[PDB]
Amino acid sequence: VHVVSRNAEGVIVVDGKAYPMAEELVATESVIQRSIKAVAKQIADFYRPLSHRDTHGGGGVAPISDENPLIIISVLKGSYIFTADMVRYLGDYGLPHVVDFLRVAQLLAETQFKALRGKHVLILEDIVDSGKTLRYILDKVQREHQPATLKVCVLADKPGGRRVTMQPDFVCLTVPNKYVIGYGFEVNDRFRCFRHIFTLRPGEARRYPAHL
Amino acid sequence: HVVSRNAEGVIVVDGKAYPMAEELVATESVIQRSIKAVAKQIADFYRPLSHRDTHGGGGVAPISDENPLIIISVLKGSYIFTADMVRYLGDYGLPHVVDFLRVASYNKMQLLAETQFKALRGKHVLILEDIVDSGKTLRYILDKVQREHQPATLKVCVLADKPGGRRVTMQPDFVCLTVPNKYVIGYGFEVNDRFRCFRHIFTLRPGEARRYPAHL
Ligand SMILES: O=c1[nH]cnc2c(CNC[C@@H](O)CP(=O)(O)O)c[nH]c12
Ligand SMILES: O=c1[nH]cnc2c(CNC[C@@H](O)CP(=O)(O)O)c[nH]c12
Repeated sequence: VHVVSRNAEGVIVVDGKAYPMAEELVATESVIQRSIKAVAKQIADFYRPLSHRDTHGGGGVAPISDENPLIIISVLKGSYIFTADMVRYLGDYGLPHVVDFLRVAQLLAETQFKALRGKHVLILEDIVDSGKTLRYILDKVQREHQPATLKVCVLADKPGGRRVTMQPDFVCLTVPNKYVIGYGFEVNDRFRCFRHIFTLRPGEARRYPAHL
Repeated sequence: HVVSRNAEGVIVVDGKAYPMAEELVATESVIQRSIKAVAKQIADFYRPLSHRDTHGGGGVAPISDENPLIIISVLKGSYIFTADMVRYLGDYGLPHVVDFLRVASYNKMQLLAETQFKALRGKHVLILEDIVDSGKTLRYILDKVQREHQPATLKVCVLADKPGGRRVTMQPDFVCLTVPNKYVIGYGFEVNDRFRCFRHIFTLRPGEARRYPAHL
């Protein structure tokens, strides 16, 4: 499954498509999807037994259900593709959940959910590298929403890039200590649509200097 | 896929019961086939075109990774459709970038979230939207993007067209699926954020629309 080779220009070819911007393949689509689905099962297994504030039936505590679902906050723009795939796997495993979005760059877009007090909240994020983005988001969500519990699921962990303490509760994949592209990962919004994750050729992070 | 009803008259797809569903509209395989077919049409239409060159600060240049097609996806309902469409657009080699805007009705329309792209003048812009029903949401978005960003061209691709719902003239350029004149759920379509994760699209039993009254 997946034919991985190099053409005469030394460029990586996966299933007949060339990736001239890539240094090495990190993970094929088949490996990525198997990893996400495996973590979806872990998430569903962990949350389905839990209970939290009942906002459907007038208190007090009730099981996670369609009436009181797990609250998922997805971080835009980086996590939208990962989130789309993950929620479908969570549905397959029967986890009741709802998704809202926050956008960070500075907070550019706020959540519209306003009843998260005493609720189980899960953040879906693309990658933990330095740890600074999640420290910022976790502090913000805890103080404004006062959730019962706050956990983080990342598609990717780059353990070698840490500047601050940040250990996600759920991790689908471990990536090399290199700039990654594909499956949501980008260079000025380019390359997010790839089905595979690759490392970027050095210096190519400046390929598109013009602001969109 | 196997689509049937159980002994309680409840629709079952691939062993999973959908008690909130009146009818199945489309299976995952039909939806994905339909999206990929539109991705080919979008790629074939835009691949040969050119627009403002912001990479070489020049005049005009072909759609490329240097000057990509600009896609504006309408949150929240379009995020799953968009995730799938962009991967199919990549399969067909269409250079593109995606930003997001969010809209809501109070009925009259209001912007909830603005796009962050600031150089769209003279660019080809494609709106990705979950559904065209009354047409009011897209008339509002198209009028706003046109006057504020001055794009070279402005087109719309919808996952679903509900033809009977029209109250203002609106025919998206690209349509993946046609749905019945009923409330649809699944594959991004929701009842108070429930049911978006379903891989299939269904019509909603009318009594289920106010099942989840509490604000999230
Ligand atoms: O490898 C990468 N490929 C593409 N984008 C990035 C980023 C930027 N976005 C995530 C960060 O903002 C998380 P943070 O570092 O704060 O934890 C870091 N690494 C990579
Ligand atoms: O069938 C449906 N299932 C779930 N949600 C909806 C909506 C709301 N969101 C889209 C509209 O806001 C577009 P508009 O009507 O203005 O074109 C309309 N139809 C359905």
